[PDB]
Amino acid sequence: NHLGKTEVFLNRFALRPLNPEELRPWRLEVVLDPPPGREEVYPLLAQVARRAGGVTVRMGDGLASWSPPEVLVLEGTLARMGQTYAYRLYPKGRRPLDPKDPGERSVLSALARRLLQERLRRLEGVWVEGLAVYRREHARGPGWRVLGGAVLDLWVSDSGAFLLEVDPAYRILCEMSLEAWLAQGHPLPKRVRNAYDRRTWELLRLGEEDPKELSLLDYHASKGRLQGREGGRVAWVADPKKPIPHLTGLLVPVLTLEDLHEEEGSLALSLPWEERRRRTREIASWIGRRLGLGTPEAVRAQAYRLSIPKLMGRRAVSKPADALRVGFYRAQETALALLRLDGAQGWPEFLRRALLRAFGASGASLRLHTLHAHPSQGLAFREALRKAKEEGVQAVLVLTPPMAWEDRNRLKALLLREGLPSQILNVPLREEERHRWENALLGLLAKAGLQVVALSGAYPAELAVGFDAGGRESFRFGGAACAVGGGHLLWTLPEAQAGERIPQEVVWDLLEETLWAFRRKAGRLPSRVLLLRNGRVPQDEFALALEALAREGIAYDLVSVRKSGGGRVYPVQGRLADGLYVPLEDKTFLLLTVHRDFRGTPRPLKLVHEAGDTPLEALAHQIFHLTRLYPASGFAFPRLPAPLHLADRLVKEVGRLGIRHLKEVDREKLFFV
DNA sequence: TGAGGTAGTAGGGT
RNA sequence: CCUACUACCUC
Ligand SMILES: [Mg+2]
Repeated sequence: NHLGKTEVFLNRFALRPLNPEELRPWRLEVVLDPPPGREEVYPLLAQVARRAGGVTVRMGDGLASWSPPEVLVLEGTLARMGQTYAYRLYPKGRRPLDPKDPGERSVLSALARRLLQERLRRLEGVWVEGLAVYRREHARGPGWRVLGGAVLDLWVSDSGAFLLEVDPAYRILCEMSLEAWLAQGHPLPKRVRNAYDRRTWELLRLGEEDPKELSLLDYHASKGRLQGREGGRVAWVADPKKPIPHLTGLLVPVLTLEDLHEEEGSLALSLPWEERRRRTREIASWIGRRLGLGTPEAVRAQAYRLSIPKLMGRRAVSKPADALRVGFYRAQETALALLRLDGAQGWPEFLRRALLRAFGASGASLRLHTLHAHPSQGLAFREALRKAKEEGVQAVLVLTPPMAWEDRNRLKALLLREGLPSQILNVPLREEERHRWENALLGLLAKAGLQVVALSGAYPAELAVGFDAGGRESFRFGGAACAVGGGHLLWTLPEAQAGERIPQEVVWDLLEETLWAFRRKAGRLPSRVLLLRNGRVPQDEFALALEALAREGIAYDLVSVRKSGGGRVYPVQGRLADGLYVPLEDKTFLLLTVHRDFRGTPRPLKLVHEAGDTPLEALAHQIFHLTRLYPASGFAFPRLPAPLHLADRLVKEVGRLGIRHLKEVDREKLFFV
């Protein structure tokens, strides 16, 4: 059925409906010299849009502006990664822009963004950075300070009305010159900024160069930039590249959490949701005060409390860790090997037992083996592994002191090559460090292929598969996928074959390889699948996949999941509740999969039903439950549903180790967690 | 390498 | 929007 109904506020504020003049922006035409180049045209126009000044943005192969064509710089010259271009703008009249047409709507909103940006630029006595305005001094420290404000946004809606988005944020500013910053003691400025203006850079190094040798220190003097400041050492900055000689005294370090890391105290940049809601309401009211588009009106929305997930081990469990005592769901016979990289010998008693306590409490048996080779023994080590694999060892638990990145990846790849997933557990280890080692054991077992916990319930889709791209914007250069159920997890790696196969073939490739591995492990071929992707890549990339599912007669649902851009969700009454579903413009909605502390504010996932007929609540419900099926955590659930959280980790590990043909590892052994 | 969350910054004329 | 890292917490 369905439960709960609640009302919430979105960190959005409704404003004045667009007036006739805005709905029909002026349409300018751009002429370049020399011609751009097939791929350089779009960004080049964006650049002319800025160069021409005013509330002007790119619309198609030209600009669209809200500023009178007369105030814009109709001619000029701009450079791009070398070549410079002369531009010409020809008013081509006015063009209505239907808000109902997402695509045209995309331009009015772009203009709304430029309009909002323009007001901040003329704001007095407030630090501005893009669409963020910082209006209050929060924390402090030697030479540095922290400002508080909000990242802002403005866009036109379905209805054709303005929308203001406000999300509180903190900014880190240095109040000390690079010369004085180094004096103190601090080191590396990744980027830096002119003490006199705002152009940020990426200082390369400090050159032991020429006092005043035309002139460097004179140039900065031919402007007074240097009067009463003491240009220090020769510093070569950078831009997105010429070496632009400079003085470390006319530069200000751009700090990160690091610089201010070691600190003048603990530093909490997170906000409990009420304080967060409080500042949003306030700043929204403050900006609307000088935006002149009416009073911002908090948009409310209907929310629904989704039914909690029934996480089942052998008995009922509240989190994965608890199955170590209750027993796991179904459990195979298994064997694990211990590999000690320090100087100790066997299995730590409390570990031996915990495993023993977990397995006995479960059905089947376990055997603990101990490898007696050392990675350095080379070939003797490999035969030792081949030999462990022979007697049935399924996964290796590695006790060792913290390992350097590359040593770590070398040991894992080496073991993986002999068909052995491994789990590292850092050796200075006490029995009281319950969380750390119990988590390690959860991983080891998962790597062994054991289904520690499963979902007890009913779901539209029998198989759920998450996809992640090998090239960030497309599956052109391969990628990975993972699938959860019965519910037994498995990974899928692309068909090894190189270059640029067609994207949709790579995708369909992933899905068919997943549909197969499922069958050879469940003996059955799912009747309905839930497909999950990130939204980063097009969608037409899943076309071959979709109708392939058409021929085999299996039903589907394509749902995209965004980690951010979901804004914020606050109740009108009561406390933030877990398992919150919030419908928006349709085919899309919000989901609050977690809320686990009160020193922070939850970040809703934003989803889009891009294909399929299953009802949105039904989608929300399942995607929420998939969230409790990650095996490697045990003390806290991920925000992303298991399938996507797993695939990303798989894509990460693939790159970190150097996987091509993981040929001896079973597909239900989550070697990558 | 224990791992999850919320956050801030790097990153996609001199 | 995505990644990366970092900090801060939490189990
Ligand atoms: Mg792991």
